[PDB]
Amino acid sequence: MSEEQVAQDTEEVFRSYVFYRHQQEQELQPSSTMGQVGRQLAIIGDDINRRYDSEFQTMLQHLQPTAENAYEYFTKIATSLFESGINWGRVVALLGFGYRLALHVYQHGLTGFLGQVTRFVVDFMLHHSIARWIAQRGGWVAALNLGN
Amino acid sequence: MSEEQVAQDTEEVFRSYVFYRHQQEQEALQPSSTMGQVGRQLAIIGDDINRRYDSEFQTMLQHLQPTAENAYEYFTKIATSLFESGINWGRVVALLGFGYRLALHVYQHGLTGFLGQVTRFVVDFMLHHSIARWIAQRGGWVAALNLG
Amino acid sequence: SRIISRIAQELRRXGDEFNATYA
Amino acid sequence: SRIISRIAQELRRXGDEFNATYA
Repeated sequence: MSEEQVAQDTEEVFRSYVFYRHQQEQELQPSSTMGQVGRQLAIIGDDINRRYDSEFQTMLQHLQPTAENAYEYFTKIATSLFESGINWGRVVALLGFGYRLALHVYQHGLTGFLGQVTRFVVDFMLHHSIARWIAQRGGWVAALNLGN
Repeated sequence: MSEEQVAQDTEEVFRSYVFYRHQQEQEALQPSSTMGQVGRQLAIIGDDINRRYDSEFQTMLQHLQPTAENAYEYFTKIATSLFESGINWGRVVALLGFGYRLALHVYQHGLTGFLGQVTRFVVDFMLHHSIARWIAQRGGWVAALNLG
Repeated sequence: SRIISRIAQELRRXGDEFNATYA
Repeated sequence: SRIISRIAQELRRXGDEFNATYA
């Protein structure tokens, strides 16, 4: 078939791959053929993805990918991945790389936003007498006696 | 205590609360400070309460659909309405949980949004790097169904 | 009704129940 | 960079093992 039709189906193959891989990561039947492909590729290599889990999790944390540099790093890594050959395994590897990359990008985002919410709580308790309310009752340490 | 000193310790109490709250969610050592112990005591004391409210808050918060650009206005309105009719230690803990849950729903919205960015990365790379033509010449995506 | 109002409400019984069984 | 090349390497050992036991 034509590579144009393949590119259109890739979006659906990758979405299903991310779905069924995540479902097995934490823990029917797809409604199409492309959804089944992304599922077939996710379950086939669960044990392989597991043995490479610690290595890719550490290396990707080293890369420290963000939403603003994720494309530059994805293009370089994908190019270097297929420079020395293309096989079905390396295609699956490209799908997993997109899966892990999106996860590590928003591990950086959660910790970053957890500091935004932290500033929300601190400033609200300050400007809304919540801090004075707890201060007048013995500080945060007073809450240590709740529960006995 | 002083109302200023309480605000400075809140940042440390909320970080520990989010930590031990998350850890007992994942799974389901002793902190190196008093504020870290407070945030830990408050997370474990009401584990059974936060679970009975788990299905309710997961649905309602996904209804609000908070993003990084509207999270502050929703936090100010909800926090204000929380303490309008009184302040007790339980409502203080509720403010901590709201910051915890709010940060979770914000970056589930972000990952799902960025997973569409990465999807365009893969589609465009396979198109412009002959990966799609490689798979097209081998029978399309459906060919991968015979692996395994 | 309003979602913002409903979330603040469920935080109240949230805390008030917590405050009732621990304070 | 070296971390970029290191990650790309593990992906190739990634796929080649997968391709070896399934293709």
